Amino acid sequence: SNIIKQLEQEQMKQDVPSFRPGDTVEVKVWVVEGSKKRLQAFEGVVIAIRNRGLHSAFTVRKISNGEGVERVFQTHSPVVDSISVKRRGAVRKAKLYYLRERTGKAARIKERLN
Amino acid sequence: MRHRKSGRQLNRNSSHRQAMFRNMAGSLVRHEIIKTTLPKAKELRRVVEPLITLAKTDSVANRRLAFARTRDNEIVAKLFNELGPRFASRAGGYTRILKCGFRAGDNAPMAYIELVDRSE
Amino acid sequence: MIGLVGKKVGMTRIFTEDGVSIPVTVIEVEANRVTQVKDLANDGYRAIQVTTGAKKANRVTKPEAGHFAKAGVEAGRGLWEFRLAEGEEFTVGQSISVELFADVKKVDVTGTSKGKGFAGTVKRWNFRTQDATHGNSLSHRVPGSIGQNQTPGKVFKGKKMAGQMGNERVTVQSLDVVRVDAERNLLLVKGAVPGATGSDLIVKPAVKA
Amino acid sequence: AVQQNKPTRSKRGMRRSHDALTAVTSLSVDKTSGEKHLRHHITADGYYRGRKVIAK
Amino acid sequence: MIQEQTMLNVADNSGARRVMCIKVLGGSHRRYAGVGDIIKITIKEAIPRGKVKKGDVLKAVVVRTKKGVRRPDGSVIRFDGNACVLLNNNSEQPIGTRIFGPVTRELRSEKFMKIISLAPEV
RNA sequence: AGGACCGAACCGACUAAUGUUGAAAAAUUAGCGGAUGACUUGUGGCUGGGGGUGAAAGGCCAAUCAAACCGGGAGAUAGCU
RNA sequence: ACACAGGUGGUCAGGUAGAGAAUACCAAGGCGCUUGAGAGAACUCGGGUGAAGGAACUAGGCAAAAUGGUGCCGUAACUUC
RNA sequence: AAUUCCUUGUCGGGUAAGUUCCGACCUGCACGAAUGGCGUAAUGAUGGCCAGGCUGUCUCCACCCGAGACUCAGUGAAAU
RNA sequence: CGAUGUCGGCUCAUCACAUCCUGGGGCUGAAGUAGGUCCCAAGGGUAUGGCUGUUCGCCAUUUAAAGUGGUACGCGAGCUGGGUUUAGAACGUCGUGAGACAGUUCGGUCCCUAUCUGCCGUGGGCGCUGGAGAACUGAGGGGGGCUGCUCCUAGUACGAGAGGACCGGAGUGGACGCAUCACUGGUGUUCGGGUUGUCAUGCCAAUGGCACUGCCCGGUAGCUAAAUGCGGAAGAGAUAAGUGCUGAAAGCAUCUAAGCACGAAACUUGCCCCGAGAUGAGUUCUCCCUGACCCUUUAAGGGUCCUGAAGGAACGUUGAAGACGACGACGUUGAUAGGCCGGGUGUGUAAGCGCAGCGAUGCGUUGAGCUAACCGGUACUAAUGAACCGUGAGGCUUAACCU
Repeated sequence: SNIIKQLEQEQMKQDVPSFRPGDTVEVKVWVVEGSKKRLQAFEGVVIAIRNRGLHSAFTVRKISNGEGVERVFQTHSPVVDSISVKRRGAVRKAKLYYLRERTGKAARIKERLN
Repeated sequence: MRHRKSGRQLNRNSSHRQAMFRNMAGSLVRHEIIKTTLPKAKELRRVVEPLITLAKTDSVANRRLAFARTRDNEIVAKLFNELGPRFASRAGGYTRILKCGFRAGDNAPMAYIELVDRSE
Repeated sequence: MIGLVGKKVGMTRIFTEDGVSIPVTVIEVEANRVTQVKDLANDGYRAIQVTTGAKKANRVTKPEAGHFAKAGVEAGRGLWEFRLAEGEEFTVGQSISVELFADVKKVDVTGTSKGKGFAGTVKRWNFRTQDATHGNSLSHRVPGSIGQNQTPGKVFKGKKMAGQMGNERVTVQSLDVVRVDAERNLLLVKGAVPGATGSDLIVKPAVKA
Repeated sequence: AVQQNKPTRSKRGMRRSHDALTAVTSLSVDKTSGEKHLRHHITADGYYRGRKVIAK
Repeated sequence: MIQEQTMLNVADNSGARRVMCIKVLGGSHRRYAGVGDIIKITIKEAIPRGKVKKGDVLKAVVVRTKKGVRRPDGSVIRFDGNACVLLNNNSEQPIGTRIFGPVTRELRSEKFMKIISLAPEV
């Protein structure tokens, strides 16, 4: 698959920041509303990262004014404009799906700081 | 329907296969040539040859890592003391299969699997 | 028009500029080179026979090698044949490239599908399973009844029963061609085409409107 | 589930038309020992492709 | 992926608190409701002096699902809990005046424009 | 204390699945009821065929029960096959 | 009837965890069940997991899933207390 | 009503919708007082109905682990 | 009657048309919208639930519609066993009673390893007239045909207004089918980790066995669906009902008698698949074989020697092919499988050692170690030289050419 490997890496964006699950992340996303092309922000804990080159996703979980939301993002989509890491987070797993069962003080991730 | 799956099942469950290859790898390291069935030889390659390559690099973590697999201490003496420095330049291909007929008891296609030196 | 013989390289996606992922299948289409031209005056129908790829010298037989040697062409991995469309003209030894699809806008892709072996009627024919409990005695995935009673006292032809699913010619129609890349010899079509990776495809222009 | 007329010996042999065993079909001759063996197998003396192996 | 017998939460303040889906409208043998699809519901629980009382049968539109919606780039948006807004039965455009929680960009249509005029996110 | 409670041995047999030319002429597996009592069990004894015994089902009386098994009357009789 | 997955009374009863003769892993001791080798289709049997939904199944929640310990708090109608 | 034919009686409760269920009425075809009447706490591998939880029961099946099934060697039935 | 299992449910159908929807059309007490009624039409489509054993029915909410029948009231060697209709028991009633009631109620064993036909798949033999390798045409056969809603045309036509089109076009759904794994997920007892009890490796540390994979948490490839692509068409021909044009018999009239034109999801094609056993066994291209000598009851006869081609088969390494055969790839002038190397992925920062802490533990080396089926390479191992099958120019007659 040098054809496919050569063909996908022509599309991979270069400046994707290094983040790992547990991190609070603001993701700025192009949202189109008719003619105006707005850019809105989705901040939450990374609970899952799939690395597959171009087909790399990451799931961000927010508790939005009420109930909880999980956006899975394709990392190399042109929709996903910015990824910035707000708070670096210290966890032990690789997929943090237990946080789907926890709210508030139980869903509280220590900071990494190294 | 199996498409691209690897690994014979050998009419055993997973723990009996694991145990069986642990014994049979121990026997091939011990005696340097054993007679088994042809499928059990062909799976014994994929169990035995990784122990030789682990033995090509002697350290406490590889002795313990080759004692988790194989579970015998004489075996991880011959690996790391004899076989690992024996091959040492041989990149894969530590063992050959030689087909040798059929059993009498059940007409199974036997094969002698042996290490690839045995220059003694 | 005619088609070209490809090879299923696999699947990827193509992010558009406005952020719409398109699932594409990559089909490497090398130089299909014409080995025979067929006319009404000798065969009753106008069609070209093309070959593609390359074969080992010791693996091509003497009949086959004599055929490609007459054509004045390197032996490929197979011979295929395309029916011609009344104003088209090809010569023997002419090479045909993916550039032919630089206008076509939508194609039909024909391959052999993945062989699923002896399949039961729930996989094969989408029969619905009977109860998994509530008394049911050894008949969960079985086909049920297969016909009527004394009248007819036969099972009709083409009753849906279990047997070999997969591994047969299927054509997927009207796939949007996303890119034609004459440099790398590639054709990116939108969607899944039949076959495992590396299988030989046949990409023609779409006959539907 | 069981037959309704006894099948003949005709139909019986017709069914057994395929039960025939195929011969070996020719077994190959060793390079050094010059003795016969199945192909791709070792000989009774324990040679294979002209070199000595097992030796029991 | 809301089907019959499914208990949905209520996103507006119409008075209902917990509803059950009784049909997925919009086709024959249609199985699932979804992103912004209309269902028929019955009200299984209400607050004591809301506009809708217990055991009423009316329409609703699904605004959030646990299964989620897929965007055209491949990105999904799953919520935690299925939710609907109770539309009026005859001529739609819903009962309640507030809308709680987020909604999605796939109620961006004519009718549900009302629902996304409210609805603090998305 | 208890025809007490939970629960093994022990006695049983409510459900399901398998088995149904069985591994088995009534079982196996997973759950199930009783489990100091009107309990359960060993060894011996007693009751016998229009008779026994029966917390009663026409149940049980040696894989047999609206009248055991064996032998005899007996080659019953059979306007029926 | 079988070298039969059944039946058969008493006696001895170690370790660790455990209330325990339950249960798990072990000791003494005894076994691997008298057809094997492959392959890894449908289908059947015994099991594991399952998106969203959660009895819509169905004669019927049959089956499965769930619950499950010890201590403490707390506990309604009704009652022969 | 373990009793009611007509009958899914009529009204009410539960349900989006209830021939079943609960309450009531009484025109009891064909209840009824030790072949007991009516109540009845506790009990029941008892019958019927409802709800919470729970789930592959199901929507609609998918994959996996094992034992057969399939191939090879040995033995080698049966009903008909 | 030396047994033809009988309701209902499930699974799986299949035909008829007296058509429920969709399609065409005539009359209308048809303005439009919506209808009523009748002719044509069988392509495809033609609910989910409450109650009840129920078919039915009533109800709730859908739908374009929820057709009517035949098929042993289709389907129990396909499933169930709720009902009816065994043996237990009770109620009401009948009988003095044993009992009895298609009155009611509770409980209650559904066997079969397929020989033949049929059907779904899949091979072996032989034929097709020398052998062999491929590519084909296509007789014929099968699959597929469903449809909503929104928008424009146009708030035009019609109508007093309310309301509201025909014909034509664009979009987007439902149900169904095919493919596929890029995405989202499921699984992933073959990968990594956490952790309980216990046993062992002398012991600490580290590991391993067993407890449903011990219980769990993630997860590669593959398979998959709830995932994502695509499909049902346009068009042509011959028509049904129907509408006509010209036109007599019948100096008018008249769609028909001569002649001519329209006309539907039905019909034949168009689309997809199988397909030369299509014994009517076809076509095209290519490849190979260019020896002698006897015998006779002189035939497309038999035999001996020499030759053994093209190719196939066997064997081996095997495969996104597979029950087995089959099919595909490769066999050393070689990446076919395993190993190995690099990468990726997954898990989540190994062991050892050092430091902090009384200790459990924490931190550093360290995103470490280990990584299955993945990807790119590499002859290290195994794919052996050969043998085997297959022959030696391919009948007769007639015709046209031998330029």
